[PDB]
Amino acid sequence: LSLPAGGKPTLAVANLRHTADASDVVLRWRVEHDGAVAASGEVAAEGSDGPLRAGESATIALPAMPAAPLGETWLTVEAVLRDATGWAPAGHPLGAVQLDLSAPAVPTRSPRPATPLDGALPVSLGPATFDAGTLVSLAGQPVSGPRLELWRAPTDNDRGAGFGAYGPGDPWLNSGRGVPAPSSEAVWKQAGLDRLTRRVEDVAALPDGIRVRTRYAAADSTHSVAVEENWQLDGGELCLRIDITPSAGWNLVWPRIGVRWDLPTDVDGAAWFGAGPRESYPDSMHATMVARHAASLEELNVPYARPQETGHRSDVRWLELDRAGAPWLRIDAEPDAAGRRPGFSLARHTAQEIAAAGHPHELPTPSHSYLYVDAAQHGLGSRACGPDVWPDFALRPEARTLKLRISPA
Amino acid sequence: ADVSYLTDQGPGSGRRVPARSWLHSDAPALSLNGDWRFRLLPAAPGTAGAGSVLPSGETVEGVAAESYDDAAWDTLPVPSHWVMGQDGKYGRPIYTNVQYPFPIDPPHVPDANPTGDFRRRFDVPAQWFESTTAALTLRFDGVESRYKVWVNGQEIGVGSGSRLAQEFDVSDALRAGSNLLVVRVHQWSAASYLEDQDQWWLPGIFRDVTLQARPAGGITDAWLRTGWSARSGAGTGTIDPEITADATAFPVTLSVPELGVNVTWKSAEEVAPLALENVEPWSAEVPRLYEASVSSAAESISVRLGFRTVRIVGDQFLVNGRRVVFHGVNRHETHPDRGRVFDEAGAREDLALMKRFNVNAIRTSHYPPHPRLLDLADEMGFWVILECDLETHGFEAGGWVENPSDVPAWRDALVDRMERTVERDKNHPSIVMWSLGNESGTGSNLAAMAAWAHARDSSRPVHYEGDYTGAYTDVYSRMYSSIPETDSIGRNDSHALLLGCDSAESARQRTKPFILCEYVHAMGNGPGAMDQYEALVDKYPRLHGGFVWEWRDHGIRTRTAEGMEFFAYGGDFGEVVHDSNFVMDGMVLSDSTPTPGLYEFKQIVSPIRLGLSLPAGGKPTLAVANLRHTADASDVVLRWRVEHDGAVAASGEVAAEGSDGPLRAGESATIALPAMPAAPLGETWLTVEAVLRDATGWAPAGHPLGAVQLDLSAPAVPTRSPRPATPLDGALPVSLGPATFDAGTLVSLAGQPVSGPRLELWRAPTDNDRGAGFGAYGPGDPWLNSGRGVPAPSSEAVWKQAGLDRLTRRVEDVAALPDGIRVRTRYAAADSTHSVAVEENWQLDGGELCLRIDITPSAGWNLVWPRIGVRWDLPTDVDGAAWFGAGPRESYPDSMHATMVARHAASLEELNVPYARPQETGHRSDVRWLELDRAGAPWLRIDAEPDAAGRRPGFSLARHTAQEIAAAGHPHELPTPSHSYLYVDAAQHGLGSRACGPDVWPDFALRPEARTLKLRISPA
Amino acid sequence: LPDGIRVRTRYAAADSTHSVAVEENWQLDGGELCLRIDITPSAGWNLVWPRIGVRWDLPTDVDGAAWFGAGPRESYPDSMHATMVARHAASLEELNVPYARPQETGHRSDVRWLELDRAGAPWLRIDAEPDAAGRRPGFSLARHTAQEIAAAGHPHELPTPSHSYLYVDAAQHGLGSRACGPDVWPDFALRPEARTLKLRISPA
Ligand SMILES: [Cl-]
Ligand SMILES: [Cl-]
Ligand SMILES: [Mg+2]
Ligand code: NA
Ligand code: NA
Repeated sequence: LSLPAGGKPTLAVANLRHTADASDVVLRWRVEHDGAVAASGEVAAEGSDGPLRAGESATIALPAMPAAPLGETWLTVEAVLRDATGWAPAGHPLGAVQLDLSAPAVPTRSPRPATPLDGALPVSLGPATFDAGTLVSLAGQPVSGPRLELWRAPTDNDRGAGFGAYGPGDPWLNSGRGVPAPSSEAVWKQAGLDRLTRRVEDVAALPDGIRVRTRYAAADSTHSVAVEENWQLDGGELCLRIDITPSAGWNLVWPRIGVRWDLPTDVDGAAWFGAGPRESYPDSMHATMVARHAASLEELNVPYARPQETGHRSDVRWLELDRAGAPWLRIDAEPDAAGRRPGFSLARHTAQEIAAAGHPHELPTPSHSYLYVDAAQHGLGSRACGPDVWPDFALRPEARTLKLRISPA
Repeated sequence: ADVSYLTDQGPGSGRRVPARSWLHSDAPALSLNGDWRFRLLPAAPGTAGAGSVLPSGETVEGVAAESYDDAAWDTLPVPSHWVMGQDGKYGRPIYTNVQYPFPIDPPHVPDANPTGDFRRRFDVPAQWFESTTAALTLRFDGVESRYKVWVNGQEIGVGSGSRLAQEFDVSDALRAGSNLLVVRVHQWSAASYLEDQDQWWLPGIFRDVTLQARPAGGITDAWLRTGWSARSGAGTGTIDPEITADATAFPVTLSVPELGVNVTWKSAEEVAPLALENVEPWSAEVPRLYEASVSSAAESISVRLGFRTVRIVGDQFLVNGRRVVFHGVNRHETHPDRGRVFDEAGAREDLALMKRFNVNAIRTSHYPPHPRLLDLADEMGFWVILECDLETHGFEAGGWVENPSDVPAWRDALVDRMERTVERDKNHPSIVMWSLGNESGTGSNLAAMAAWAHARDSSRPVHYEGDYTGAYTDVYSRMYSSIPETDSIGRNDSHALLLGCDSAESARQRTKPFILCEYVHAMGNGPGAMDQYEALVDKYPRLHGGFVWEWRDHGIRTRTAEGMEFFAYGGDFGEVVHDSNFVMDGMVLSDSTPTPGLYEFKQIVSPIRLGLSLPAGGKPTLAVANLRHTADASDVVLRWRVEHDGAVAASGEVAAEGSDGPLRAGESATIALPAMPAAPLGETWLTVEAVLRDATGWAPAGHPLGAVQLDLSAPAVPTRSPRPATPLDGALPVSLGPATFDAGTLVSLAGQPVSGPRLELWRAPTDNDRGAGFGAYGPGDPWLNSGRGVPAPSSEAVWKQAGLDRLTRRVEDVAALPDGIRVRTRYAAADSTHSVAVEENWQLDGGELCLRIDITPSAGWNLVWPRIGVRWDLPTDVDGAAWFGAGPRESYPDSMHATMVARHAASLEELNVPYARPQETGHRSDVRWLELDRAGAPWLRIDAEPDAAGRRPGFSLARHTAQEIAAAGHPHELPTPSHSYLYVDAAQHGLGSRACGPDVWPDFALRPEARTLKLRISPA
Repeated sequence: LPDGIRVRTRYAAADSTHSVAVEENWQLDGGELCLRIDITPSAGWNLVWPRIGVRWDLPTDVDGAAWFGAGPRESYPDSMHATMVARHAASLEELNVPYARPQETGHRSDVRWLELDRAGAPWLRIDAEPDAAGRRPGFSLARHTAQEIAAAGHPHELPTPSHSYLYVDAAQHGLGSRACGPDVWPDFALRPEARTLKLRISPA
């Protein structure tokens, strides 16, 4: 899909089949405004002489689709089978593509950075309650956090060491076999990434807010990550900026950069606008659409035979957490200076507990639900048997900012 | 008395006022500039190693007291540096590049710590104490380094951040009538660790000291954040105002008369964004400003609005929706008499000179300039990278251990520096990037500066070249990356590792816009490669150009013990540690003379790119491309001329037009010029220049932007050389036309005593010839090892080891020819097994004196040669030359773009460039003929024939040998001339930039070869 | 201090991260002036050191010395065989060798005590106590500093003297023959170490 300067949305179609023409296929399109269908239709897959032949390409101009003045406008086109076969229903999708047609972004105006004040800390800020600067509840429910996390429950590929690692050299050298190296899990454990400790440097009032500065580091390590939270009320909304600024020494792939919130166990589902419906990671984004999505815990997370990282939803505009069936908390996320959006995961156990379990049935009975809001996740690759994560999708140490607005749903 | 303030790592102390803009306000104000009472102490009072620094009976901070008697004290101008303009009375400047001039022991500084006490009386109007005034503010725009302030004996506070503004609240200390201000300034402090810029160390109160009376219900700060997007017609402007003021200030009115805006806000809550139709955008090419004011009943602020929007989209740096290519320079305030003290008239002229050489951007290396400079950049049109005052480069050698950038004790200080940088200058449209500082490694504190800037100002990206892995910056910035590495950065099919990065970090840096924050190091004779870097920018959209290091030489005017004036550099002031002439690394000399390297820059970065060709049977065809960011080419005229052996035969003008009127930015066109038939004899050259039709604030009408030539000459007629002759027995000739010989030795030419020719391989080494940072390019494929070369000594080291500066001449034989003479000689250094054979065949051929010189090296020579040429020793009254060839300025194999083939003429002072350290200069290339003059009167002509390969020689004329020049550290150290020396060079080595940057690119490097000169010599 | 003074100083070159801490304890003990100097280098020093000592700046009329220790001529760790322990005396001219190129010369080793004279008249006496390892200091008396000497190509290029300089060295580097031959044999080469000087200073 493309939008030629001055034109209409233009659909390129290539029939990549070996023999069959595209007569069994119909192309269905929809335009959605913030996830809701505003217009839709369907076109036949035709070439220069009837149905698009095996090995033939064509282009089709679709109807004009003016951008909605506010919010986001997305075009999706899906190739589907017209008729049922012995193995699929009529309307079975073969594959899809999207085109962002959104009107120019209206950035939210963030609160000005504020000088800390002497004096008492606020007890409540909108839906948040604090005890001596420690978050204790959000929107009527007990909640702890945010807590920096770098650890993720290692994937099978994070545990692999057959192929070499791509980090240390040009990946095009050595026949693309990488540089002999320990597994990612081995280096992460050796760095103590699974056992970071939190130390409070200082807590201070802001005008209509609170600033908390913390420093995270593993026992027996010289490396650290400073974290600063600025909670501010801005026009009745609770704004939270979190700046994460690592020390200089860090020289390994990081599994993730995010913060964890500890929630009641009855927080059991989420809705979001962003990539979905399933989990996605930097080198695994093709089967995603930007739309409105919703899932319970069991739909969010894949029950892989060995418990590991699962369930990350990328490129999130907003999420809404459901509790005992009903909407409870809304988090809006603003893109950072580089236009990057965070992701989230919702889990019944911490990444440390998951990493410890050999099978799902070996996990303890849950005491919390955990929300991870991730600025970044490492790619997946296939190093259990095959190439490491391709360098473009590999996470190395970096400073990140999360810009959140938190409200009762 | 507590002197812990001297080593404190915090931002400063006392009655500090929150950082805000430098604003043009009508609030009552007065300047405290003038001649203050001053004394210099050798140490900081009250420190452990300063037990008896003060006069008997004076207490550590007694100087502050209103009762203190300073009647006998000298006075010192404020603003100034105490080490400048005083004949050394209070010490001298100290130059270091990277090394700190004190032990690396943070936060401690030496006991020998020049400390200046300043005392000033001044009057404050009684009116300033009326209820119409809410507060009284004392402002320091610049003090090096840390200082403590007392007013009427009360301690007010301590400042840090030498090039950053600091305001203090003196409301409670001042009185109506006469007041006292005392400032104690230390040269060294904990702040000096944060200020290791490559420049002179210059203590003192070097920017303005002022008082302002803050109006009750005034506006403390405003930020009129502007934006622009394209429409039909002019386009749409936006203002997103931020007003910092008390509730009593409202109503506040924003007025922009030209745009018809007059908006009154009745409370803080009404202050809101506005969109304005028919707004012309601001850019460096077209710096359109709109006058505006923001006022309450009590105070009016005048702003000039430039509407422009900066956006990064993937790897593109856009302003107003179009990619910006930076043709910039690194600049800081510099003056041989005044140091870093600002002078508006001088600054305007400086920026005008930049514009005349096609500079469109300035990086403020490596701290904010005087705030007034930014008004000039807004008005004259430069893209600006405004850089915070931070450089900890000296921590590198010890592996960055204790680097303030990653030490928590310094964090508050570093973030405060960024806050003061951003707040002062946030209103200026010329600023399109904030920079965190320079060469300070990496660390959590640098990332915290970036996080603060991002939180405060989303309108401008964050630049910092020490962020090699791209952990917290929005652009990828490098300094002196080679051509191979820069190519690797710009291209989309390379996963090669970049400096300091693993493969993932290298990939992420390639996702951002790229700039060279420093490149083509301009020190001495050079740089080469500017064309190679520009060709990468042409080729790869990710590459956005760069900033030359640097604009000006920083020479300090001083006198020898005998009273001879000169520009001093590092070490000339008796420094213990110093970095010599590395402070002399500008495109412009200390007296403001543009060097040949600046003319080369100008041509290469011309906004109107010209090409010439002659299609078979067609007419001369001119290709024209408008490479500008926004402006069409209506201001430009294309002037052509054809010259027959240098003399104009025909000329004309052509408009730069595209498909629809004037050639638009980004548009290309071709135009057939008139037919220009070749002269049947001699050479015919077409020159086309792009010139400004009309005058600007900074240039006259007809100011050239760039040029191109095309050779249209008739096929060459090769001259008939005398047949090689067999030598005869018997008497040598004495007289061969204009030459006279004594027993085969030349003694005169055309009535004047002359010696020669003498083979010469030595040249007086350029600063680049003396560099050894990057490796040399000879021993390997230059595209390997990221273009970093092979580690190796400097060219000068290998030349001296080989004895190239001390070749000896041995005559093998001398023989008569029929109407001539043959001389065979052999050249070699003492203790060397290598040699060069030289044969001279002088022959009269139809009454013309022909000289063929064949230079045939032995086999074992394995190093670069500086030159291959012959030297002639002439009378000192030989003092000018005319030639037909490349000119009018010196040129070298990797620096030929700003030359034209034509007839040129120059005296000795015009021929040779007075570089701060004497070195190779003055070579004129591609010479057809040269004529030497004796005080304007033509004396000797030499015609040169091209060799078998079509190569033409060049020449230089000098007052001293290459050997004497090489031995002199400054021009004034050269002896009184006893000869003029003509060097006729078959070859010269290229320039490169190895003093800091790549070696000479291999295509332009001189390696041992045999060469022939074919000359005809006649009286002129 | 009770009947004394303690001075703590730190020595380091510009642009260096290394340093040497020095503590002086001056204490009157039974009418005698005792001075203990403890020299304690930082960790990273990784090169041979020329000497470890202290310099005193004196009037130019201090122009001779008597001592009890090794003599009568200069001696260094790898050049001790022609010394005898005895009472010796020398003028400046007899103390220092005029080598064609001015360099280190004049070090007297294994000193129990030294007396400085002004025109033959004894002025100052310094007694040195052996350190914990039994090591004794040495001394040199010079008309110029080691820096000034290093800078001069010939004796006649030195400036008119403005002081006499006494160096009391805990250690000197050996001599070897590296201008053409083996380096100093390791047994005699000086590497960074902490040293103490224990002195008693009196009028002679
Ligand atoms: Cl913890
Ligand atoms: Cl000779
Ligand atoms: Mg130059
Ligand atoms: Na410096
Ligand atoms: Na420099």
